[PDB]
Amino acid sequence: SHMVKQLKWRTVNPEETKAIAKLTAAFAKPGDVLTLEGDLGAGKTTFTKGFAEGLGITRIVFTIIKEYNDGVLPLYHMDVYRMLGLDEYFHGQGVCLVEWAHLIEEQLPQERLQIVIKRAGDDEREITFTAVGNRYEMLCEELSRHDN
Ligand SMILES: Nc1ncnc2c1ncn2[C@@H]1O[C@H](COP(=O)(O)OP(=O)(O)O)[C@@H](O)[C@H]1O
Ligand SMILES: [Mg+2]
Repeated sequence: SHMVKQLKWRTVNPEETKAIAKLTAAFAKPGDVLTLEGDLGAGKTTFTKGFAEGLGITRIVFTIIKEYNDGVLPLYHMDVYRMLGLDEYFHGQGVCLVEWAHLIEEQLPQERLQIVIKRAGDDEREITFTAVGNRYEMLCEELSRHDN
């Protein structure tokens, strides 16, 4: 392929993972699409809870789709495990956070921010952001300048 830009974090506890998600949500825009990958127990739900908190959402954060409009931006959290018409959400005006998105690769927009959470060694996690498209390179650049 061509080159992709990435950010990579290491987190040693779920609060650090939530903090990264909170930072990311602060700079999301309509209609961003974030895919969220990682093995069972890696921390995708944990990430998603922190993302919702970063949008100012105060409730749950699986039912294929679930929607939140109480924040600064609507959040369409999806868990496509297992296996349409998702296109209205992807081109909506909120943020789509798509867990296990690779199970519906054929339906995804070409551009997205791919988030992968991997277990590394101890109880630790490595979270990689991969920008696919100029919008998501700009998002990652904003996150890097505002690294708390
Ligand atoms: N650095 C970390 N980031 C996220 N979760 C962590 C971390 N370290 C330990 N955990 C624990 O791993 C589990 C992740 O659960 P969950 O987010 O539901 O995983 P998934 O949604 O990927 O199946 C939780 O018990 C969480 O507290
Ligand atoms: Mg999950």
